[PDB]
Amino acid sequence: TSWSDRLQNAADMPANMDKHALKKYRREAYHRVFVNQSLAMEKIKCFGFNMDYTLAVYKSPEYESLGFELTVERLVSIGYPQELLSFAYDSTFPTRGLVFDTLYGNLLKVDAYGNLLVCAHGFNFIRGPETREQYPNKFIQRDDTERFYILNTLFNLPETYLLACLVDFFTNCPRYTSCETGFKDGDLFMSYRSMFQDVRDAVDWVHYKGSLKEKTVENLEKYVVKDGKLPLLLSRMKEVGKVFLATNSDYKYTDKIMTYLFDFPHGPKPGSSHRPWQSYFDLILVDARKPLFFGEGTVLRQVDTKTGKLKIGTYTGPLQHGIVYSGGSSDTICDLLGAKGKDILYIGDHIFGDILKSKKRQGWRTFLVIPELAQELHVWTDKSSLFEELQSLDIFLAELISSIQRRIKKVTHDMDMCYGMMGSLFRSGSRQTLFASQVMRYADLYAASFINLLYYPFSYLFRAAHVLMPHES
Amino acid sequence: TSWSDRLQNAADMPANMDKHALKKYRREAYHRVFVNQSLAMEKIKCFGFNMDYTLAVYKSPEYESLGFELTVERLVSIGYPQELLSFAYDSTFPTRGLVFDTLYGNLLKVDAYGNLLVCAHGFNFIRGPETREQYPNKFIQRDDTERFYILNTLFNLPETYLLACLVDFFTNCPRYTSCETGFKDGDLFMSYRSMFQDVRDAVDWVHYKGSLKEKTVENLEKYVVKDGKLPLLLSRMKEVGKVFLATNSDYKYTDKIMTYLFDFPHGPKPGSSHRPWQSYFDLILVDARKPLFFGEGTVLRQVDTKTGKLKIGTYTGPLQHGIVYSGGSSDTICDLLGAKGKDILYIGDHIFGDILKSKKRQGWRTFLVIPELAQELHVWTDKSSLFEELQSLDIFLAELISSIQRRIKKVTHDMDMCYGMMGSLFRSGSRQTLFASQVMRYADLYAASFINLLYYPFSYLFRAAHVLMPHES
Amino acid sequence: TSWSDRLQNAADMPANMDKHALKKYRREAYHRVFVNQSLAMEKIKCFGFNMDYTLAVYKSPEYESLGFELTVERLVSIGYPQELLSFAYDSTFPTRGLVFDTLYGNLLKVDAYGNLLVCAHGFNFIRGPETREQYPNKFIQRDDTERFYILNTLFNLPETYLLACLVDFFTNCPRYTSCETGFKDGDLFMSYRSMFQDVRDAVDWVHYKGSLKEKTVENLEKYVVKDGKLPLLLSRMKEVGKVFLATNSDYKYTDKIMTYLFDFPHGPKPGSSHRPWQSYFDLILVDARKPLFFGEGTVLRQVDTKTGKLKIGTYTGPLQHGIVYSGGSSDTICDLLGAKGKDILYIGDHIFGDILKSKKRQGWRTFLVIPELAQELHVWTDKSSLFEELQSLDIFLAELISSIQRRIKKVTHDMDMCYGMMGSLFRSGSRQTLFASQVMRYADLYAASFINLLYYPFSYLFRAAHVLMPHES
Amino acid sequence: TSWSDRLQNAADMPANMDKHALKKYRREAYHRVFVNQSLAMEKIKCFGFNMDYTLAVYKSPEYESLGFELTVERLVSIGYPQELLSFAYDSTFPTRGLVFDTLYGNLLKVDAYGNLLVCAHGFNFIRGPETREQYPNKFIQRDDTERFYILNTLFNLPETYLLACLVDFFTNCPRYTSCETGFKDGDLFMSYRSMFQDVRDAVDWVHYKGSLKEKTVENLEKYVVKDGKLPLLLSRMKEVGKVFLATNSDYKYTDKIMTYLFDFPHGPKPGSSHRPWQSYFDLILVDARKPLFFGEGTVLRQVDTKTGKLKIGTYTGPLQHGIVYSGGSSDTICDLLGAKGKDILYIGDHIFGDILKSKKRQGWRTFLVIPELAQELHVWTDKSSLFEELQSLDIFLAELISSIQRRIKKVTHDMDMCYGMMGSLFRSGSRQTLFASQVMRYADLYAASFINLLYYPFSYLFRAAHVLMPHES
Ligand SMILES: Nc1ncnc2c1ncn2[C@@H]1O[C@H](COP(=O)(O)OP(=O)(O)OP(=O)(O)O)[C@@H](O)[C@H]1O
Ligand SMILES: Nc1ncnc2c1ncn2[C@@H]1O[C@H](COP(=O)(O)OP(=O)(O)OP(=O)(O)O)[C@@H](O)[C@H]1O
Ligand SMILES: Nc1ncnc2c1ncn2[C@@H]1O[C@H](COP(=O)(O)OP(=O)(O)OP(=O)(O)O)[C@@H](O)[C@H]1O
Ligand SMILES: Nc1ncnc2c1ncn2[C@@H]1O[C@H](COP(=O)(O)OP(=O)(O)OP(=O)(O)O)[C@@H](O)[C@H]1O
Repeated sequence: TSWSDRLQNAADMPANMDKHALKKYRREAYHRVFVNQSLAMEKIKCFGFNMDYTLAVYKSPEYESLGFELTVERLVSIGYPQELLSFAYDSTFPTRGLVFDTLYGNLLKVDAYGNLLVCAHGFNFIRGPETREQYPNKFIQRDDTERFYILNTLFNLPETYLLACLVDFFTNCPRYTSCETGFKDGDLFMSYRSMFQDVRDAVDWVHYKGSLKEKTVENLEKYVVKDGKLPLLLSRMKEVGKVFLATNSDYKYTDKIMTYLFDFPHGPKPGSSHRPWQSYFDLILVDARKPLFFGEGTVLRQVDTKTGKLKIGTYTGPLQHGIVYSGGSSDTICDLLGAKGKDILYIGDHIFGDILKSKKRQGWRTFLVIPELAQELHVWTDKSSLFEELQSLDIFLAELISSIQRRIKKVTHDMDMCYGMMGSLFRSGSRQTLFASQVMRYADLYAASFINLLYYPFSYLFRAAHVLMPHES
Repeated sequence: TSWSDRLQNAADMPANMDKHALKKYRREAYHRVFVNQSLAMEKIKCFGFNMDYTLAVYKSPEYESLGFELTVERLVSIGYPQELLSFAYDSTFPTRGLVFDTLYGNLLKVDAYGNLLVCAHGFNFIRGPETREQYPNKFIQRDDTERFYILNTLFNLPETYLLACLVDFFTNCPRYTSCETGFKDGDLFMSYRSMFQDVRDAVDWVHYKGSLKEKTVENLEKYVVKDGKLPLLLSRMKEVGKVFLATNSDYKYTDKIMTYLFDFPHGPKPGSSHRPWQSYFDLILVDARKPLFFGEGTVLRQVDTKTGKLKIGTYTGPLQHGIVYSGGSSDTICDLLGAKGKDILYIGDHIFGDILKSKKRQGWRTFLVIPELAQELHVWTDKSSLFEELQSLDIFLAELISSIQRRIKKVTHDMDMCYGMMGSLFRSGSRQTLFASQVMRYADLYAASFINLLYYPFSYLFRAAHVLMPHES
Repeated sequence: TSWSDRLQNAADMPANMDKHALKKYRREAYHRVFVNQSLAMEKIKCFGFNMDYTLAVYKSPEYESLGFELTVERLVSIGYPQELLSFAYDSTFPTRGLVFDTLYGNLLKVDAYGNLLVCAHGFNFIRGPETREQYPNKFIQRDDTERFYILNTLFNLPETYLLACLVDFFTNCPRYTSCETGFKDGDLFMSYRSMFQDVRDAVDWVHYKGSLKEKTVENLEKYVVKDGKLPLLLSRMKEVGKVFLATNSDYKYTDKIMTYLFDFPHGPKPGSSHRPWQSYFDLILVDARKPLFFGEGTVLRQVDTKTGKLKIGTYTGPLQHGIVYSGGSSDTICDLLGAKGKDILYIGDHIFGDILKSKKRQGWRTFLVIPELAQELHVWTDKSSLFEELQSLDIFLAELISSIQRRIKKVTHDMDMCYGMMGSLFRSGSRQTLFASQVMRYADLYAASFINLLYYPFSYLFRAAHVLMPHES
Repeated sequence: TSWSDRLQNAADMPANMDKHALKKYRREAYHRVFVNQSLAMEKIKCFGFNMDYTLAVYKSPEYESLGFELTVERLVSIGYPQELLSFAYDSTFPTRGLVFDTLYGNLLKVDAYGNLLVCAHGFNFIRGPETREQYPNKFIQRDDTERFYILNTLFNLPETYLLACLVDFFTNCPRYTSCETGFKDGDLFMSYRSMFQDVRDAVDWVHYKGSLKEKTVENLEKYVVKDGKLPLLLSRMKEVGKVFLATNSDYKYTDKIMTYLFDFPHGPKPGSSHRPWQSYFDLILVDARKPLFFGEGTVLRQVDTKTGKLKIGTYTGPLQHGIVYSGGSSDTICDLLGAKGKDILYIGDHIFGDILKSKKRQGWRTFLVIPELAQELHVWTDKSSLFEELQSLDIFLAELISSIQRRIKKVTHDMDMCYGMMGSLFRSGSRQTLFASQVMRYADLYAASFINLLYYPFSYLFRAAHVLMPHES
C-alpha cells in the first residue's frame, strides 16, 4: 500500500457537495488542509499551479521504478558495469529530502541546523560513534553546496536509491578498491563526486532526451493519478478569481498529461458538457525554469499551439484568449493578471523552487502538496503509541542510571522503521528534519493533495497558533 | 530609566552563592536565562566571549549620545549643513533591528517574511494604505542587499536616529527640493543611498579614526557598566572548562576596557588577591573580523603586548601562556583548544556575525546577550494587560461588523508606544519581528546579561519545548 | 579557383627530396614558411598538431556550402521562414576574421585598435560618413564581448555569409519592420543579438548533434584534402623528436578522418609498408577543449579505442603505447613527453585558441596554418601593381588639392575586390587587419600548409628582422 | 647627471619661436617627438594632460630619495627592523618597468612574451642556467596577476630599489632563515608576497596619509622641474582647440603644484601679464581614478575651490567658467567638450592607466611622456658603437665554433651596464622589453617631455613607416 494508492482511492469517489458532508469529511486528517500561517481565502484572487506531482501525481512505485530502470540503462549505455541491470528499485529504502555527501559518498538525514540524524554508506547504516571519524561534530555545513546535494523532489526518489545501490555495488565488487573519497579501478579513479555527477547527469538525460516522457504517455492509467474532482475544484476557483498554470514542463508534454487529467465524459460536474483543459485557465505558462523564474527569469516567448514549437523572438503582446507563454518570470504573471503577491496562492511541490523562493522573493502565498503525506498520516495514527511513549521517556529523562537513554534510541529506531529504512519525511524520533523545518517556515498551507481545498468554503479563514517567545510567557 | 540602569543596579549587588538564594533569584525574569533549544551545560567544555556589549556594556543613552555627537560632527566637517549641530540624540525614537531602505529613505520594521510592520519617513509614520504606493505588496525583498541595510547592533542606535533626523531636516529645509529618491540642492543631487553611505562611512570613521575610543577610556565610569560578579563567573567557568575571548576590537582598546572591567581591590570573591584580566583566559584573540572569522578568516598574527602592535609575519607557533592572537579564524580556536563545535558556548551580541554564523557555519552553541531586554522585560510585565487584551481581540475576531479590526490597530499602537516610537525589539502587536525570528532560530540561550549564567549550577539542563507540526497533533 | 584547389594541386605531387630541389622549391612563395620571430629548429623536440584545417583541410567551397545548407535547414526546422531554403552559399562574400556587431547587426572589418575598415549591413556596404551615426568615432570597444563576436575560423565562413543573408532577407521582407536593433514581426521581436545567437546555436548543433560529420565521412574525397607527403613529413619529425596530436574533435571522427588522410598503398615513401596513422604519434589526445586546455583544462580521461567511448573515471596511469587521452590540459602533454614550452612547436589554425593562448599562457612555439593564404598569395603577386600604386600615392600625399585622397580610396576599393567582397584576410588597402596583427604578434611561423615544413632541413634557423624603436634609429 | 638634469637644462632656455630655429632644434633627438602611428595635428581639437611626471616632473634622484626615506620610515614605524634606517636610495640599480615575482622574491626584466631577460634576487643577478630551477621555461605567465606585479611608474622607482634592499637584508641577516618563498623569524613567517604587500601598502600610505606631499610643497625648487615654456605651449594649444586636465591628484595638491609651475613674472611670453594657471584650461578634473576612469568611472562631483573639499552630492550642471570636477569618467570629458576620441590627444606618463586604456577603451590618441628618455638618448648616441657591434655579431652568427655566442653575451652586458644595473628601459641587448612593446603599440607619440610639441607647427603630420607582413614583401 503506497502513498499513491490512498490518493487514487480517494480520487475514485465523487464529490458530495452538501455543506454538512464537507465539514464532516475534512474532520479526518487525510483530507485536511494543514495550517502554518494564517490565511484568509477571501483575500485570494489568483490560484496558481505547477503540474508535476501537483496536478499530475505519478503513481508509486511504478513511476519511480520506470525512472530507476531508465536511469540505470543510460548509465550502462555510457560504460557502467553490467551488474547495474540486475538492480531493482526498492521503494522501502529512500525517503525524500536526504543529503548526499559527494566527498565521502553517504546519504545523510539532517535537521535544520545541519545535525546528523541518520547516516548510511551504501546500505550500511552508520551508528553515532562511528560517524565521528568523518563528521567530527556530527554536523554538516549546508552552505558547502559543492559537497552536499539535497534531494528535494520525488523525481529524486530513484537516484536516492540508486546512489546507495552504486556505493554498495562498488564497495563489494572485488574489481574495485574502495578508498576514502571513491573507487579505484586499476588506473581509473571514480570519485563519489564524479559518480554522483554521472547519476545526476543521467537522470537529467532520461527526462529531457530519453524515453521517460514517451513511456509515461503510452500508459497514463498506469502512471498518472486521475480524479474527476479536479475539474470541479478548478471551476470553482475560476468562479471567485483567476487560475494560472506555471509549470517547468514543455507544452507538448503538458498538453498530453493535462488532456488525460481532464478526459471524462463530462465537465466539472457529471452531466455537463466536457470542456478542454485550457479553458480552465486564464494564463498557461510553460518552460518556467523555476526558481530563476522568481528572479529575473528568462525571455518571454510564445508557443505555437498547433506545432508545439516556440515562435521566433520575444513576445510583446497582451494576454489574449488561447495564448500560451514559455519562460518569462513571476512578474509576467502578476502584471498580466494584475495581482499583488499576497493575492496569489501558488500551489506546488518543490519546497525550494516552488515554495521558498516565491515566498522569499515575491511575497506569494504558498500551498505545498506533499504526496507521501497520505501514507505517512496513516502510519502516524497507527503508531501514536510509540511516539507518545517517546515523548514520555523524553520527559522522565529530564526529571533525572542512563539505561533510559538506550531505551530512547531503541524506540526511536522502531518508530522510524515503520515509515521506511530512511525514516519519516518529517522527523527521526523527537527531532525534526530540515524538510519539516522548511515546510513550517515557507509553506502557508500544506496537504497530501491540493484537492483537499475542495472541502473548504471559499471564505474560510485558515488559522495558525500565534508564536510566543520564551520570555514572553 | 534606561535598560543600562537596570543592568547597573543588578551589577552593584554582591553574589549570594547559597544554593537556595540562586534558585529563588533566577525565578524572576530579569535574571533568567531563556531557552530556545535544549542545552546540557555538562557538555560545554569551552566558554567563548566577545567584548563590546557583552563583557563591556556601554551605558545608555550616554554612549549612544556620544556616538551621535561625534558622528554629526564628522558629517559637518566633511561639508554637511550647520543645522546638524543643533540635533540631539533622542533615545525614545530608535529601536534596534530596523531596515533602512536606501531607495526611498525609510526606516522599516519587518517580520521574518519581509512584511512591513512600521514605516517611518523621517519622523512621519506612514499608515497602511499610504505605503502601498512605494510598497505595493507591503513587502520587501530581503535578498536585495544593495537597497536594504539591517541595523543589527547597538552601535547602530545613533545612526538609526540620525537617519531620521537627516531625512526630516532636508525634507523641511527650503534650500532642498525633496524628490522620490533623495534631495536636489540646485545642481547637486544627494540620493538617500549616497546619504546613507555618508552616514555609514562617518560612523565607521568615528570608531576607527575618530575620538570615540579615546573619549570612552577617559571616563569609563560614565560609559561602561562595571560588575564585580564578572570575575567570579569567569573564574567558575575556568574551573570546569576553558575560557576564550574572540573580539573584533584591537588589543590596545581591549586592554583598557578589560582592565577597567576587572579593576577591583580583590579577585573573583572579596578578600582574594586581584589577578590581571588576561589570567582569566586560556586564549585571547583580537581583530577577529567576524563573520568572515567563521569562514576562511584572515591570516593569523601575534600581538606585541608591550608595544600593542602586531609582529611582522604569520604566527606558526603553539598556544603558550600570555600569547595574544590577531585575526585568524574560528578553526584557530578549535584546534588550539582541542574542541568540537558543540563543545563551545559562544556568548555574543551580534545576532548575525556572532550567533547565526557560528551556528550555521560551525555548529557552535550560541548565547545571545540582549541588553535592551532588561528594560523590555519590565515594560512587558507592567502592560501584560494590553497584550492579553490583544490576544483576546484576535480570538474573538476569529469567531466572527469589522469595528473590531479598528480596536485591534488602536490597542496595538498603544502597546507599542510603551517601548518606544519604533515599538518593541521583538514584536509589533501580535506580529513578531525578524530579529525575534533570528533569536528563536539561531540563539540556543539568551538573556539580558550573560552574568545570569552565574545563577545556574554548572550541570544544569536548559530545556526547550519540543516542536510539533500541525498534522502531528 | 579556390584556395583549397591550389593546396590539392600541390598535394598531388610526389616529394622530390634532393637537397637542391628543396632549396629551389621553397624559393617560391606558395611553398615558403614565413617568419615573424626567429626560431631554431634544432631546439624543437616535440611537434604538435591539431586536426581540423591543419592535418584535415576541408575542400572549399564544398565544405562551407555543406555547412551552410545544414545550418540553414536547422534554422527552418526550429521555425525560421521557408525563404532561407532558397539561399545559396556565395564564397565571394565572406572573409575570415570579421566582427559581427550584435547590437546593430553589421559585419565589421577592423584593425588591431578597433578602427572600422569595412562595414556591411546585410549586403549593403556602408560608406565613411554614414557609419558615424552608429559608430561616432569609427571605433569599437573590442573588450565589449557581449556585443562583438570575432569570426576567427573557417568553420565561421558559412555563418559569416549566413548572417548577411539573414539581415538582408528580413530587411527587405515586408512581413517584418526593420528597427535599430532588430526586426519586429507584429507581436514578436527578434533582436540582432538573439538572431545571432540562433545562428550560432544552430552551427554548434550541426557540428555536434547534426549530420555534418556523418556527411563528411561518406564522401571524404569531395571534402578532405589528401596528400601522400603528410606521412613522409611526420615520419621525418619523429626521427628528430616527438610528435603529438591535440585536437578538439572526438576519437570516432578523428579516427575516420586520420585513417583517410593516411590511406595509401604504402608508408612514408612509396614502396614502404603502410602503417596505421596512430603509429605516427607518441601521444594522441582528443576532446581537447582549447583554449581552456592551456589553463586548468579538464579532467583527464581514457578512450576505449575499440568502442570509441570514454572509460569511467579519471586516468592516473603512465603514457603507454596505444593509449589515447581525452581532455586534460597542456601540462598533461609537457609532463608525459618531458618537454618545456619552448621545446614544442604547436601547429594549428585557431589564431586565438591554438596560437595566442599557447604562446601567452605556456610559452609554446607556434606555427599557424592559414589555408586561404594559398590563393591570397596568388592574388597578391598578380596585382602587386595596385598595391605599389597605393604605396606611391600614400607617399606623394605626405609630401603635399585633396583630389589625391579620392584616388586613394578608389585604388583601395579595386585592390580589395580582387580578394572578395570583404577584402583580403590581412589588410584593407594600406591598413592592416586585427587578424594580421595577431598573426605577426603570436605566430612564430606561418604558411599556407604545414607541409611546407618538409622543404626545410631539420637544422634550419628561421630568421626574423630585428625590431627597432623610432628613437633607436 | 640624472635624466631630470637634462630636462631642467633645456627648461631654463627661452623659446626661440623663429620658424627656422624650430626646424633646426627638433633635428636633435633630445627635442624630437617620436612617432609610432601616423597622426595629423590639424585633426586634434582637444589637448589633454595628466599632472604627475607630465606637467610636474619631479627632480631625480631627490624625489625618489625622499620617497625612499619616507617609505622606509613607515615600515620601521609598523615594526620592521631598525637596519632599514641605514639603507640609502641608489639611483643606479632600479630601471622602470620591472616585474616583481611575489612567489620567489625576484625582480625580473621581461620581453612582451614573458621571456626572462634579467633576474636579480636581492642584489644578486642570476645567470641563465640557474634561473631554470625556478623558471623551467625561462618564462612567466603575465596573466597570473596575483604573482607578478609590474612596476610601471616613476613612483615605483623607490619600491623597486627597496624590494631588493629588503630581500638582501633578510637574506644575509642571521636572525632570519631564508626559505624558498620568504623568511622565517623563529615562529613568524614573512612570505615574499606579504613583504611585497607591506612595501606596497607603505608607499600608498606615504602618498595619501604621510608627509610626501607636505614635504614636496615646502621645497618645490628642489623637487619640481619648472619651465617658462609651459605657459607658452598651453596658450598656443588653446588658440587651436581645447585644453583639459585629467589628473589623479586632489585639488589642494594640484593647486599648489600648478601654481608653482606657472609662477613667473609674466604670462605665456615675457612681458605679458601673468594669468592664473586655471585660465589655461577649459576643463579641470581631479580625483580621476584612472584606469577605471576610461570605463564606468566614478560618480561625478564638484570641488569647492575655496575650501578644497567636495560639495555634497552628484554634480548635474553644465560646464561653466571656473568649475572644477572630481571623479567622473572619460565620457564626462567628451560630452562636455563635445569631442570624439580621435579628436583628443591625451598626454600622459602611465603606459597602462593613461595610454593603453584610453587607446583601447575609447579610441583616444595618445602621447606618452618618458622622462628617463632624456638621459637614455644620450647614453644611446655615445655607445652606438656597442649596439652596432652587437648587430654585427648577431648577423655573423646567423651566417655560421660557438665562441661567438659568448662574445655576444659579454657585449650585451657591457652595453646594458651603461644605463644602470638593471639595463635600459627599452631593451636588454638586441631583445626589446615589454615596456618598449607597449610604447610602440599603444602610444601614437612619445618624447622625453611634452614640451617638445612646441617645436612642431600646429598643422604638422607626424608620419610612421607602414608595416608589411613577411609574405607581403
Ligand atoms: N531545499 C533546498 N534545496 C536546494 N538548496 C537549498 C535548499 N534550502 C536552502 N538551499 C540553499 O542552500 C544554500 C545554503 O543554505 P544555508 O543554510 O546557508 O541558507 P538557508 O537555507 O537560508 O538557511 P536556513 O534555512 O537555516 O535559514 C542557500 O543558498 C540556500 O538557498
Ligand atoms: N541580521 C542580518 N544582518 C545582515 N545580513 C543578514 C541578516 N540576516 C540575514 N542576512 C543576510 O541577508 C541576505 C538575504 O537574506 P535572505 O532572506 O535572502 O536569507 P536568510 O536570512 O537566510 O533567510 P531566512 O532568515 O528567512 O531563512 C542573506 O545573505 C543573509 O545572510
Ligand atoms: N581572435 C580572438 N577571438 C576571440 N577573443 C579574442 C580574440 N583576440 C582577443 N580576444 C579576447 O577579447 C577580449 C578583449 O580584447 P582586448 O582588446 O580587450 O585584449 P587583447 O586582444 O589582448 O588586446 P590586444 O590584442 O590589442 O593587445 C580579451 O579577453 C581577449 O582575450
Ligand atoms: N603595464 C601593465 N601594468 C599593469 N597591468 C597590465 C599592464 N599591461 C597589461 N596588464 C594587464 O595584465 C593582465 C595580463 O596580461 P596579458 O598578457 O594576459 O594581456 P595583454 O597585456 O593584453 O597581452 P599583450 O600585451 O601581450 O597583448 C591583463 O589584464 C592586462 O590588462
